[PDB]
Amino acid sequence: ATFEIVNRCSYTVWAAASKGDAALDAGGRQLNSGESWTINVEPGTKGGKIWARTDCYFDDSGSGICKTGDCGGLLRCKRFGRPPTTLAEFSLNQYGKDYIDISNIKGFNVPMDFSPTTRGCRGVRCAADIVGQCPAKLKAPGGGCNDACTVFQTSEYCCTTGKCGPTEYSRFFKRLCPDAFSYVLDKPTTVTCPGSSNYRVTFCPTA
Repeated sequence: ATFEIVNRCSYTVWAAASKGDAALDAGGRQLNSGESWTINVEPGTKGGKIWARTDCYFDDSGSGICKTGDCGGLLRCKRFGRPPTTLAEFSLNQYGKDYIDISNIKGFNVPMDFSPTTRGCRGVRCAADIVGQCPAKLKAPGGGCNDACTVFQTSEYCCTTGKCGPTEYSRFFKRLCPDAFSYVLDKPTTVTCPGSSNYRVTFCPTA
């Protein structure tokens, strides 16, 4: 499957692609404003994620730090990134179908559009100014808007027991982005696509 990752932001982002225990394709790359990076994702990939990292510094060997979405200081991600991270999530070729979504469960850093480039389904988007409107207690100093589980570490926010409800914090993410998961047990906003679809992830799809 092909994923074109486009940075429409006015600032540089460091794209990352992982399935949690391994990089997807190169796993990461710098994207200046307007740049596109095309990756190949193996059919059958389950639990794949793409996100943007901001304010990164890497040396000649691909080791450094990012203010948002840092994946253990590597340019090439093998693991998931440190919150806040808006997430493009996907599971491919799952009994003949692909499943995609955008999640705010790990917070928000960059607005994003996640759409198929092939026929058979619609795209998902979370493009509201979540950072600008972020409740005071969820504001991340490094940038971005943290989810309540990351900040407070409670069974209610983290849905530890699988018995949680919406909260004042999850309702804020849901209000600004109704098409993204706001908490673990949120009503699914997953989009079903034909198996083997191709996609585009656009950072800052509107501005």
